[PDB]
Amino acid sequence: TCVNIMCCRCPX
Amino acid sequence: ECTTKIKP
Amino acid sequence: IVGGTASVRGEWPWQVTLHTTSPTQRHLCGGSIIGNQWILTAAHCFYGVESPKILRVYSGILNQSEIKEDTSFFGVQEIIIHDQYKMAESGYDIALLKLETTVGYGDSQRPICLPSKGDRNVIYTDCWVTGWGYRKLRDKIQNTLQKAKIPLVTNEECQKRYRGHKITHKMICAGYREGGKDACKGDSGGPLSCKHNEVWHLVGITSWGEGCAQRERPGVYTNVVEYVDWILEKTQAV
Repeated sequence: TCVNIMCCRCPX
Repeated sequence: ECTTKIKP
Repeated sequence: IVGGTASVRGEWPWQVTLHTTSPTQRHLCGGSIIGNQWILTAAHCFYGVESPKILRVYSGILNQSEIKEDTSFFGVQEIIIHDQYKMAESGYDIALLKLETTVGYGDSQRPICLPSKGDRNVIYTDCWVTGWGYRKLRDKIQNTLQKAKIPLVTNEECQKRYRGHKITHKMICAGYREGGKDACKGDSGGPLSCKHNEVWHLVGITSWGEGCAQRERPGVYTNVVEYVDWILEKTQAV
């Protein structure tokens, strides 16, 4: 959101 | 028709 | 999906689109039909989802269009998270939806086979990842389901590009060292499907990755063969 780039493809 | 299958 | 092309109706009959209804109705995650009442998706899709009553599973969809208020859907009776799951990066990113209704199979919706524990000695050459997700970072949800062919990398090579993450036996990676093709926001929970020897197999669940289609940073997927027993535990229960 962008807090974690390892989660750019997850919702959120 | 799959070797590993989930019975309905 | 970054760097992908459009699928045709019938090309990924096991791909579902998972919607939530509150506050809005939006696309949330991918998922794969694996049995006549069972969707296999990612644990992380349900952060702050605390009731299955707000979930709609849509099968046989090509275009995110196709849906509105009178379109058929499957209600989700039960959400099954892996009991050891904390976060994507940490592993165990696997979850089952037990649907209320029974899925009728056809040309626009069929199940995909899980791998056989005695076939991790298969090296898969022909793998695709599918989804309605972003084509780039800072995009929006796609109308038409996208596809992208992607090469598996070995977990040894994956570990080197994710220094400071434990790349476990139960994860598997796929991407072009070039970069350029990958999943992105919205594709998570989607399948990673590999054709081999006539048949399609559900090899990975899109779980996490550094950015999207980034150089030298392949996507990380739940390695489904390491959870077949876990899947059979929940879906064959007495």
